[PDB]
Amino acid sequence: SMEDLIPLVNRLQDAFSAIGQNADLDLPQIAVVGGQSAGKSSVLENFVGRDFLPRGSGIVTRRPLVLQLVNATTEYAEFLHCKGKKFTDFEEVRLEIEAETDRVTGTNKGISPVPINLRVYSPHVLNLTLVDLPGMTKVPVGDQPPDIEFQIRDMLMQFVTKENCLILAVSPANSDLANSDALKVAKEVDPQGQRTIGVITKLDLMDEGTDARDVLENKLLPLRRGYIGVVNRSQKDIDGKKDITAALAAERKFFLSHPSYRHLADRMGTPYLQKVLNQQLTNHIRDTLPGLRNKLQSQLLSIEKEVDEMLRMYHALKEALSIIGNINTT
Amino acid sequence: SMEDLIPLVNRLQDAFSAIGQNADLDLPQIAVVGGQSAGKSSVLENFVGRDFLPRGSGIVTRRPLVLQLVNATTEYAEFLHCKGKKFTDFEEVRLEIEAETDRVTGTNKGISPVPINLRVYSPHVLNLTLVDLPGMTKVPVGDQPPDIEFQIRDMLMQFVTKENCLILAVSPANSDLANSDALKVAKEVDPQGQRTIGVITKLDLMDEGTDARDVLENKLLPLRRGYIGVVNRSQKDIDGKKDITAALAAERKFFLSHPSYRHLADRMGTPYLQKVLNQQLTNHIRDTLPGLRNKLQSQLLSIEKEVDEMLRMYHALKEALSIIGNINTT
Amino acid sequence: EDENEKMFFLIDKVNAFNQDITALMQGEETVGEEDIRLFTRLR
Repeated sequence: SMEDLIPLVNRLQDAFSAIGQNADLDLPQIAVVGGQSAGKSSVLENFVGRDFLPRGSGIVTRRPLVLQLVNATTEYAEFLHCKGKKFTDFEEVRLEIEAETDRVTGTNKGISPVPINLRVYSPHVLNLTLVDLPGMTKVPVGDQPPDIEFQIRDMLMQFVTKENCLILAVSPANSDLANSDALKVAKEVDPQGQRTIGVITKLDLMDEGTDARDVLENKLLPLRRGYIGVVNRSQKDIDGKKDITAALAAERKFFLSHPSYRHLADRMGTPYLQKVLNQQLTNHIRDTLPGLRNKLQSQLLSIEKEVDEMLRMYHALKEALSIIGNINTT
Repeated sequence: SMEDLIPLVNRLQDAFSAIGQNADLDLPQIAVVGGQSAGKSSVLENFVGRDFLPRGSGIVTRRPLVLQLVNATTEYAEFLHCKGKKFTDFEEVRLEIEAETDRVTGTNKGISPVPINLRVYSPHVLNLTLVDLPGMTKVPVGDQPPDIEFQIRDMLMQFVTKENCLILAVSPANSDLANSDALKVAKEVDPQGQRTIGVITKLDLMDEGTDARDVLENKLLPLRRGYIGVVNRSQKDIDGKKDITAALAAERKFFLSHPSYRHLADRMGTPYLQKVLNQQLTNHIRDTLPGLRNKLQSQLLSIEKEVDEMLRMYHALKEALSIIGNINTT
Repeated sequence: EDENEKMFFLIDKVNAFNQDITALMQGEETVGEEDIRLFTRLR
């Protein structure tokens, strides 16, 4: 099912394109939440395979950013509000997000619940929707109110209550797992974990007296899709702009040497974590497939009897039906 | 006093930031009002010193534009509805603003109540709010409904009632001069004319046989500052993209013949209107400053005499007081 | 003088405590909203 998910989604969309109809699978969105310095942006963007999201200390992300990932040959990004500009420098992308926030909220640290829309094209993605959210905080800056923390909480609540929202509950290893701000919210809304995927980062820096052995075998506090362990960038790391390859390499290696995880090594890393998130997508995809097929048949009939001379439709429609079948068979 | 006020206002915001209080001066807004086709955009842009307001045939101001000016190093513009968009060409800026108005209403006599949101950054401006408003009318033209007057009128009235609103009172010649939309609004808010300058535009197009002679001689209802007339860009002028300097040249010709204005000729022109308005603005800023200063003094004292060991206050407060003092002395 | 300033705060407090003691000895003290004064409860 991991092999079947990537190509089949692109194949179905491509047929739709030729018909010139707005037909999408509507892959469920994933939102990352957690206290300040959890590593929230790092987790999401590493899946995408690029450094392009603003990352933390203090309040950084002051507006949600709704990113749609697009399968494409070349790796670059461009914003809806900047028609024609093609960014090839992802650091410039990051910076542009910040600037765009200033436009609406003013330049004294203001925040707005209105999303900035960015499309990042790469050939290593499904056409999904991911959401980077502002961190929880302790002290106001600029003209932010005294209750800034709670306002930011609200903002992410409007995305995480949305049916079929995979919540990446990100928790820093230098704080106890019970005191996790991320975990609190996740447990409030979806306690059993029907759409919660627990991600525990910073495995190499964890305070003595904690471990993930029970957690990853789905034993301590069971989640439906389980838990995937990661060794992500620390706050020191993010400040220094530690790049993707470096973080990923030490992370994978970690699980092979640790006595408590080596026999479960094959269900650890980037490869497994990737598998999990994609896995949720797969279930929704298939169920939605009857609906589209029907729409296409109906459209043809009308115009023909009133002869519009738009006979091009006729041929387009036939094509779509074949593609649909193949996905259903897997 | 305008010249010394400008820099001190920016400095005051910085001190406030350090205290971690949401304290702003709330600079009063200025709104330009007038009949349909009045030259309203011309007047406003002349004050600002830039071509950025859309002008056209027939109906010109077709949507309100709420522009907030922001002190910043770089010169550029950004729309609320166009998140992230980068120009860098101010001629292009003008074009883009114009385009957005066409988007909803077309160029076939228009109207829409939905504001266009624009932030223009510059390092030589006040953090001000200026408003271009739809022209009020008395009789329908083009495809406008019979009740056009009542829809437009309401819209602009929400801005001009705001305390300390410098009214650029433009009065159309294609409506009766005693029935002046400009003079009505201007008189309502500031009857004595400390900041109201009665301006009659388009004087060369007035219907044969009408005039406001007593009022216009500053005798009927005497105003301290009187009345200053102007003759702004005509229909041919707007069509051609006639530039700013040019428009002023047409003014001269009319004024020498009109019986009601020749004796007051030396107190005429656009340039003279400019001088007066600036002076009023400064007054508001200063008035709010004493109140804050006092609060700061009180807080410090307590801890000092009992020295609470909370010496951090001492330093913060001291800073704020210095900035306040300098503005108060002027 | 900052020495004088410092003297005011401490020196003022200590006396005020003692003055209330005098009220307590005489069945005059200030008492809580629906309490009874010491002198009456003894009776």
